[PDB]
Amino acid sequence: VMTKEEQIFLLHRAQAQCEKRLKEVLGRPCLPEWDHILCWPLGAPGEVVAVPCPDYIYDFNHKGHAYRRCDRNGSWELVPGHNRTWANYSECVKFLTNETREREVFDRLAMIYTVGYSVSLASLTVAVLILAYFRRLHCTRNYIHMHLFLSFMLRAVSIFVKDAVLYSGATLTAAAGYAGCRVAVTFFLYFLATNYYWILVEGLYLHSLIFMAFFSEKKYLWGFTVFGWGLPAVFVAVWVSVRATLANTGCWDLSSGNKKWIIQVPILASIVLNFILFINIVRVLATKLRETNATRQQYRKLLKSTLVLMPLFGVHYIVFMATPYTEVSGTLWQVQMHYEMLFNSFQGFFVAIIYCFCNGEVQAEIKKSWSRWTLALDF
Amino acid sequence: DQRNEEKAQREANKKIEKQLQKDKQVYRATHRLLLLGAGESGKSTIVKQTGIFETKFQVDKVNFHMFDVGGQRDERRKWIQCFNDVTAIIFVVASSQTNRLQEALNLFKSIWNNRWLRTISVILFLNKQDLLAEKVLAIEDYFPEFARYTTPEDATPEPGEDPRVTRAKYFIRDEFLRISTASGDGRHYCYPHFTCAVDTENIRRVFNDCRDIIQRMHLRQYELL
Amino acid sequence: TASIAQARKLVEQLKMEANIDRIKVSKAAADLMAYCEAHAKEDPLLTPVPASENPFR
Amino acid sequence: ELDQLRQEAEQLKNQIRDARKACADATLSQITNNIDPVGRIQMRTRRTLRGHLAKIYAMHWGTDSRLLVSASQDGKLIIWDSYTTNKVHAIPLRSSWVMTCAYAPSGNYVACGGLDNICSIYNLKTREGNVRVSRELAGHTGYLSCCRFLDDNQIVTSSGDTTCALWDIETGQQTTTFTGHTGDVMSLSLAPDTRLFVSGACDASAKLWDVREGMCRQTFTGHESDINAICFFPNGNAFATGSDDATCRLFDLRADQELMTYSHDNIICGITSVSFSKSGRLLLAGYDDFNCNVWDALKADRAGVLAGHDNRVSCLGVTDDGMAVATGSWDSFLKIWN
Amino acid sequence: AVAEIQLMHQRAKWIQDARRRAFLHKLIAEIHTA
Amino acid sequence: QVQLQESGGGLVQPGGSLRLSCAASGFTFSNYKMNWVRQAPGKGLEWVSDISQSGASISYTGSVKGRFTISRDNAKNTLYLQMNSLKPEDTAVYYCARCPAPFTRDCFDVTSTTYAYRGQGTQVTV
Ligand SMILES: CC(C)CCC[C@@H](C)[C@H]1CC[C@H]2[C@@H]3CC=C4C[C@@H](O)CC[C@]4(C)[C@H]3CC[C@]12C
Ligand SMILES: CC(C)CCC[C@@H](C)[C@H]1CC[C@H]2[C@@H]3CC=C4C[C@@H](O)CC[C@]4(C)[C@H]3CC[C@]12C
Ligand SMILES: CC(C)CCC[C@@H](C)[C@H]1CC[C@H]2[C@@H]3CC=C4C[C@@H](O)CC[C@]4(C)[C@H]3CC[C@]12C
Ligand SMILES: CC(C)CCC[C@@H](C)[C@H]1CC[C@H]2[C@@H]3CC=C4C[C@@H](O)CC[C@]4(C)[C@H]3CC[C@]12C
Ligand SMILES: CC(C)CCC[C@@H](C)[C@H]1CC[C@H]2[C@@H]3CC=C4C[C@@H](O)CC[C@]4(C)[C@H]3CC[C@]12C
Ligand SMILES: CC(C)CCC[C@@H](C)[C@H]1CC[C@H]2[C@@H]3CC=C4C[C@@H](O)CC[C@]4(C)[C@H]3CC[C@]12C
Ligand SMILES: CC(C)CCC[C@@H](C)[C@H]1CC[C@H]2[C@@H]3CC=C4C[C@@H](O)CC[C@]4(C)[C@H]3CC[C@]12C
Ligand SMILES: CCCCCCCCCCCCCCCC(=O)O
Ligand SMILES: CCCCCCCCCCCCCCCC(=O)O
Ligand SMILES: CCCCCCCCCCCCCCCC(=O)O
Repeated sequence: VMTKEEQIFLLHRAQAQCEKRLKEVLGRPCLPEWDHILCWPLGAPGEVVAVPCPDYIYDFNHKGHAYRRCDRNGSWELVPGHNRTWANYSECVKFLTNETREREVFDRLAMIYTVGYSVSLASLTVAVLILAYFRRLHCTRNYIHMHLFLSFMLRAVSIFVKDAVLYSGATLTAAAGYAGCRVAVTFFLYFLATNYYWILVEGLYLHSLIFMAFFSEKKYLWGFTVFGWGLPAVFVAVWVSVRATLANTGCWDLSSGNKKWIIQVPILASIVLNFILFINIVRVLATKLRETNATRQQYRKLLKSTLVLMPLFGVHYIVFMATPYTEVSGTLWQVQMHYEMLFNSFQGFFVAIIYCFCNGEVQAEIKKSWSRWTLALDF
Repeated sequence: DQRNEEKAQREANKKIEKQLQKDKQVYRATHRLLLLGAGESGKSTIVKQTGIFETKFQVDKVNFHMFDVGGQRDERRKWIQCFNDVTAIIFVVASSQTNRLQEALNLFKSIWNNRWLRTISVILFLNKQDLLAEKVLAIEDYFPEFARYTTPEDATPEPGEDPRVTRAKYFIRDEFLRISTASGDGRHYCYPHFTCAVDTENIRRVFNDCRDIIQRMHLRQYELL
Repeated sequence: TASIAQARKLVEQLKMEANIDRIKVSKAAADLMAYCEAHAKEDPLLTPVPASENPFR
Repeated sequence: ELDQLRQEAEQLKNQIRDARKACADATLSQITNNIDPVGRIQMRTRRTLRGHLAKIYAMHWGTDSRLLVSASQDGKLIIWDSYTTNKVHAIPLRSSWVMTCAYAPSGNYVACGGLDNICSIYNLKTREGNVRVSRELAGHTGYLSCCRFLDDNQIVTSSGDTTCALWDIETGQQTTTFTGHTGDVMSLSLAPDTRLFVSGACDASAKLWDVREGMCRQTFTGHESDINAICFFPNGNAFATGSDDATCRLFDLRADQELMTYSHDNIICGITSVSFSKSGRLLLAGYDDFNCNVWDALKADRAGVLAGHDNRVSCLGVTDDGMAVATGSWDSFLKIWN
Repeated sequence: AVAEIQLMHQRAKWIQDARRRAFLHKLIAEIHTA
Repeated sequence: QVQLQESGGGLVQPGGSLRLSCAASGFTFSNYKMNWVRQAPGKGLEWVSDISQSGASISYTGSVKGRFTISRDNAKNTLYLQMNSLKPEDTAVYYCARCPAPFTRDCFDVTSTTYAYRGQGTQVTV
């Protein structure tokens, strides 16, 4: 997008061109001048000088004309009762009405993921406390869930730290060049990248338990932590280096061009696979029920299993995974963004409640711990 | 002196720890089968195809230890509690004097209802199918409910077999299935199969059930089944 | 004649078990109290031991 | 022939019952009215030994109160140092299943037995530096349930073919045999003077054997189900038994009957292991409901409870000096209570 | 695409266009006569 | 001392009727599942029928299903077996057997090898 500095550069170039035109030239016409918007030709005393809107201003109606009448004394007409220069610019400004609506939409969207990532921060700090504390909840299965919950936590804090520089940019030019902005945006698009890789990790782990009878605990434990954390950091590093090579201007908040795909495409290719992994191991679950030495009961159990496996593997993502960027205001964009921000926010709380709180063994441990606590406080 | 002993024991501890971290990997990967069966049935034939006997083999690069209970006492109520950590208990009854099938039903019922054997799945072989074919001409005297029984339509028969013999087969199967279904409670499952006196695919059947058990075990952890 | 031999062995075993010395319960049960009294102080479970002597603390 | 012997046996049993009732002047719960309560014994878990892969079935404290031997079902036999929690020896067994293990009073030998019907005696000397089979004993036809060292050269064994045996380790032959039971014999306990011992079987009877003579003297039938646990009172003139009936019973060798019965209405679970303390005032009983109850052995009241285990408590051992109590369960952990 | 990344880029584009729009509108509003 | 004393029996004709009794002395009768087992001459032990602690769940052998009536009396701790429509092929030695464990569902009492928890037996001949 065009920055404010580029506008001032165009104005400076226009000043240079007008100055060159003044150098070339220099019953009496109106002396030419530059009025910090236009360079005026030789005016006709008493006649309106109509000059078309300039073609180097993005926001101007190119078909309009700006009017200014030079008077019979060789000066520009003043506003009656004022010392300001009378001019007509109504033709150029026809595309600007109200900017409030877009701000209202962004302020509406800005709240629901903040609420979701507050609730999913608290309920996934309690979850990690419960999992870490209890000795008997230590397992290979229950390590990857802890890495998931800490990735949800790092996502939440990378949203809260991200909001600092958006508030600084909005409410409060030197601070755009300063590196502090880039660190925030980097960790924003790092922890978000690693989160979808860790739900792909759990997709692979649950797909590997069923279809591979034997495995090395140490091998998969070491070979999933690397796939989770390390592999996105290479993509991030490459994006950072290429962005600091070609553009290297302002913050890394603004999009540059094709370079935005450098981290977009390796994330999209973690949502198709994860969806295929979803449909595969709800194919065998129909079989496993059917093979139970033999209905509505099987249908209800399959429905339940689906509804407790759809937040985990993020099935909703596949609905809106491939969307080409659209207009800022419109039907499809608002439908998409309102749907996505709600489910992306409450996904944390859902994977908190369904798995950590409602697990049978976890409830049994809570019951046993409570019984021991009551016995301890018995005088 | 006080330091030398407190370094020697650290090195002894670490060596034993490394040995247990090499043996744990073997222990957790190898599957265990208990071949518990009646004396009448051809248990020795199944083994072929001191107190306790041991078989060690592998199928599809998966290790299987199968343990044959040999010269023990008939009172099973004490030593069977040592067998609550096996991967599967294979139970073989010969579909053949007393009512040995009734004793088999009682034994299966007691194993199934046992408190400490509720987290173990049982694989079931009905042996002597050829003898069942041979008994169609020479049974129903001990079972008054055989007359009031119809062939389940959802089980396909095999060509050449006499439908009366397949009716007997499915009746014998359903006798175990009723007890398995009623008192199961869904924690553990039972797997009935057929086998001849001479057959070679039975081992494959055991493989095709043992993997299933392990898969269902993981599905118990995720609260899916 | 094996079962009647076993029966005779059981009868003779009961005869051996009958013809023994039997001490009064009220007398014999006081020796246990005397024993528990005499060996009260030496017990490390009845009385908790300070951490300087107890090697597990 | 059978009538004149069975009716005579019934008469003799009635004579024994009448002799017991004749000597039953007063119960133990009557003459112990003016006894101070033991209070609430709140023991604290000090150590946690974590080396075993499968469930731990049996253990036995040594006479030095320093080392303990633990036997699991994974085929490993591990010797633990109670203080530093260092594994001292790990021995791989030829068979997988173990039901008994014993540590010699001198500390030279460790014996192990299981379903394999082969009792392996291991010499801990090892001047080469590696464990080796000293000698294996194969003279049983059932399963080896319990074994205990009298001394270096003699070992008593209990089998599941209704018979007990006494071995000679040097020769490898049976010195004598004990044929009095009519069921599976679960466990036994040796008196401090190693002169007499009692054996509990799955016929609800306990036999008192003479080691040197080779005959049994007394039969105690006070239980309703199979007797699993048995432990001598520290003076050697009494012992407590734990059956599947969920009640503990205290027997006397001179009163020739029970002294007291231990029971609680909220406990319907089986008894797997009992052991007295050093003084004998406390009796520790491991039940099937995932905790160990501390019974007052003269008042029949619960002092406290050891609810540290998450699975069935299988074995319980008390040191000779009463300094610690170690419990082993099927969660593959050894809890050392202070 | 990822909704949060799309939101971030669109928001940044909007703010940077808003600054230019506000500056240009202010300049024209002062110079323009109703 | 756990002791069981079976009572009743005698020589009967086919088509008659006969009852049995089982005196349970020395144990808590109300918490044990019990059953009837028989030994046919020249044949191994076979299960006849059983009865739970409460008496709700009742099961019989297939051959004698609907022909015999088991009844448990917890008031006088006595087990009663009524036998109607008698057959010349049902002659055997009867064993009033007790299950070893309390508050359970499983039993192991088909042991011919001197199983200690059965009575001495009674004779029924037709
Ligand atoms: C795992 C950790 C190391 C990842 C860190 C990623 C971010 C925070 C790092 C990686 C590359 C770094 C940038 C590399 C180059 C520049 C240009 C320089 O003129 C200002 C600092 C700045 C902008 C650095 C700021 C911090 C930076 C953006
Ligand atoms: C400090 C700045 C650069 C941010 C760094 C963020 C990342 C790289 C850090 C923050 C938290 C860290 C993790 C904290 C906990 C664990 C669990 C441990 O068993 C393996 C390492 C692992 C997985 C760490 C790896 C690196 C990690 C993911
Ligand atoms: C180069 C910088 C900027 C990023 C580095 C990212 C990668 C290479 C780092 C970050 C987290 C690291 C991992 C953290 C935890 C473990 C578990 C351990 O048992 C093996 C090493 C392993 C697997 C580390 C390997 C290297 C690792 C994956
Ligand atoms: C399976 C996963 C790892 C595949 C990931 C492929 C990624 C790394 C590849 C595939 C398409 C590639 C992009 C294709 C086109 C361009 C335009 C060019 O002007 C800048 C590089 C850029 C933006 C490439 C960057 C790297 C890229 C995004
Ligand atoms: C976006 C979300 C809602 C899509 C969910 C798609 C689900 C409901 C569909 C897609 C593929 C379907 C499966 C396709 C194949 C089979 C095998 C058949 O023998 C049993 C049904 C079963 C297992 C289907 C169950 C329902 C199923 C899993
Ligand atoms: C896997 C199943 C259940 C869902 C299928 C999801 C995909 C294939 C569907 C659902 C919604 C579809 C999108 C709907 C709207 C648009 C906007 C249009 O200008 C380009 C195509 C595009 C982007 C469609 C492409 C395909 C699409 C993304
Ligand atoms: C299993 C792995 C290899 C599958 C990889 C599939 C990748 C390469 C494909 C499948 C769907 C593709 C996307 C489909 C639609 C669009 C919208 C378009 O305006 C930009 C490209 C983009 C975003 C594509 C990028 C590449 C893409 C993500
Ligand atoms: C979970 C990781 C979070 C890491 C937090 C890093 C936050 C860095 C913020 C730096 C702000 C510097 C502001 C300087 C002024 C400006 O240029 O805006
Ligand atoms: C495993 C993923 C690897 C991805 C590697 C991506 C490498 C991108 C390199 C971009 C270089 C751009 C050079 C521009 C040259 C120019 O035209 O000025
Ligand atoms: C998950 C919640 C998403 C909520 C999205 C709300 C979108 C509302 C769409 C309203 C469509 C109305 C179209 C105009 C109809 C008319 O002509 O009156």
